[PDB]
Amino acid sequence: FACKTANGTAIPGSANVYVNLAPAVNVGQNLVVDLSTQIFCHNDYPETITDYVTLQRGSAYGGVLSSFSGTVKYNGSSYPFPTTSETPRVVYNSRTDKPWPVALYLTPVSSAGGVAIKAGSLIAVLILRQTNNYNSDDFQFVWNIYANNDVVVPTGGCDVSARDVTVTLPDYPGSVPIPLTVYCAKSQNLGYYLSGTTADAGNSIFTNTASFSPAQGVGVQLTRNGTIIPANNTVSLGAVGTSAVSLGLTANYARTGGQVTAGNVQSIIGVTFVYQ
Amino acid sequence: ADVTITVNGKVV
Repeated sequence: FACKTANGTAIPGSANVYVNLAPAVNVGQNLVVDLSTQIFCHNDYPETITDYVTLQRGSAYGGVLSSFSGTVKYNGSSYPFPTTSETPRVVYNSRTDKPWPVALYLTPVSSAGGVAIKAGSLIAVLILRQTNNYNSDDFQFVWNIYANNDVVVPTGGCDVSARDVTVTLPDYPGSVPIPLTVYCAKSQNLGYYLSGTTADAGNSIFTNTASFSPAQGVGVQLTRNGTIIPANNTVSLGAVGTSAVSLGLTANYARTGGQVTAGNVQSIIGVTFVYQ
Repeated sequence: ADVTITVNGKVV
């Protein structure tokens, strides 16, 4: 019995297994990683020995994800995660590589929140039990699952087209649309609000916080269909489903008072989603 | 915030 990654690299106590993730919202649970495309095992003596592999209780997330509960799909069936009991067995009865049919999910706890996971960091500590139908061999070992690429795991029922958006305005004056859409695994009554450092009493102009050679007299103002969106004011999108819906935002310049002088302009504006 | 928008501009 032996296992390898999607890279073909053999999985060796404990082993560090690096996998690629494509996290995503599903209905009622969010995918963290589908390990069935990442981990493959086989049987070295299938004509005389059948191998069995289970997921032992105590298997759980690690790193930034250790705070979240969810589920594990093991060989087509769902179990609480962290696991509280041993799963049924997967059988390996062939020399040909077969997937380790495991997918790790997260219970949605936000509207459209996300947790950044960087490459090289631990996402899960999995405990396996290996037996056979031939002798009394019964051993446990640990697989530490590491991310092999930078991702963001969605923690909500909805997800965005991008977590970090950089837009460039034309030289003053001028406007640029902000590319940003949202969708939900199932239909949700969804809204959003802006936050950031504002310059005016009406909280309608985000301050020019450019560090190097900043301009004077101007800030950034966002509109939606020609209407000013002030900070901390919920924009309703109505019911949002699986079809991507634009937030409908456009960036503009706006005068903050006094003489307008040459220099750089920058504003960092947060978007936060809420259920309505 | 769930998304961070950085808006860059220039006055010439």
